[PDB]
Amino acid sequence: QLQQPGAELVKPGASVKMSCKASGYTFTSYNMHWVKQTPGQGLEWIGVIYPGNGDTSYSQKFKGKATLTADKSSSTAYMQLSSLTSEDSAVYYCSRGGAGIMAYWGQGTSVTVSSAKTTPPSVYPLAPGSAAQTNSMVTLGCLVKGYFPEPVTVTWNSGSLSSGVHTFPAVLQSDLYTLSSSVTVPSSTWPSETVTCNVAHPASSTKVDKKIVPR
Amino acid sequence: AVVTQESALTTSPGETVTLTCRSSTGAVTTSNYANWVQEKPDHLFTGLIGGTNNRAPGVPARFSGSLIGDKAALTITGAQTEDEAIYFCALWYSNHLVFGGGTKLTVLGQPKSSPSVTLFPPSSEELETNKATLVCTITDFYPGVVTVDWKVDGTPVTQGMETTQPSKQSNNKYMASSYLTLTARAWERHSSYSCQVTHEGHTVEKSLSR
Ligand SMILES: [Mg+2]
Repeated sequence: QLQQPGAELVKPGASVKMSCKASGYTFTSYNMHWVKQTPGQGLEWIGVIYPGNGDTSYSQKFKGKATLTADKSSSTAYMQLSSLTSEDSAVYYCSRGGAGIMAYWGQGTSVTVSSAKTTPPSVYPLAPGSAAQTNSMVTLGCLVKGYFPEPVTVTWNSGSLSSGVHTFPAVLQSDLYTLSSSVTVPSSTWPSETVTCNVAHPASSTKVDKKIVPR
Repeated sequence: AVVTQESALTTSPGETVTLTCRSSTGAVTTSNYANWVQEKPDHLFTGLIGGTNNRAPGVPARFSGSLIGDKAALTITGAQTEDEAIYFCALWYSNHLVFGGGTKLTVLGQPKSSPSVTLFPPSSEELETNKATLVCTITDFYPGVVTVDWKVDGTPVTQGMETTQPSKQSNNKYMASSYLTLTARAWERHSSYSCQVTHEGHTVEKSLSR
């Protein structure tokens, strides 16, 4: 029923048009709503459109910001957002309505409005070092700093280290992403036996292996 | 008009929990076809109730909608661990729809877990760039809310710090990371650094010394 592209990178000032493919039902017999999601405004209704008759209804903050259309032919609904700004970076969902119930939801299209260009990350080993905590297990890590766009992948010792690995969500620092990953191993295994984090950033074809060494 | 929902609520497996939704201008009626939608990890939204009390196809019988006082209600009978998520209500006003702020529902599906905190000093390599990032990883805490406080030479610092939203791990506990960014010179003007994590009223901190 509802397939939407997962992400769109859009430069400030440009326009974006995303789709929402329907399946498993008569596209012409139900409404399609569109919703925007951001942390500082939660979920906000944009508008709705009845493909069967084509009429459309928009919110106040989106009537001149979005255009809902629908292809009765390809069972596909569309939304066009114009003159994008940074305040337009968010996740956009399509949701099928019917008898007052928003029963089905697409997985959302993450729109990223940014000027940043493809940037490889810098990778820094993270060892306990300074006043850490001499215990039984030791937690190591590596900082993947300042890359763009998402994502990046981190594995340890080419994958051998699979247990006790945690990769955190990225934070945006200006217009670049930064994330860290950690691995917890037997204190007797390190520094004794080598531990290396392997980072990849496909978008830039960058690959870097960094060994975690005693601080 | 503004729509209002509780910010957070906690319940246990098997219990009945109720969520409400105000209209700011109150008077929630069947003319708002109150809708309830569930947000789970990785932006997956599932429609639960529509038209005030109509269950969406496929939805569990334990979910039900109704009106309580001047508000709209979502009742979950015999709550299941998988029900821990965020719940949003939506009120229709003839020509437009408005969403409430959503409610984070915690369904105690495993014992409370204290967070494992690890603080990492900036790398020798990063310092060469005149930049210093302290990394504070926080794993295995449950429920999933935590507050992070950074201290330098013993006093709170709220500038140059970024903490990610708690994310759900595979064992269903939660994880988060916090960053303190400094210039190498600022890095050197202080000796002691601390990452303090508060969870369910208890505080764990990790420190290091330049
Ligand atoms: Mg209708």
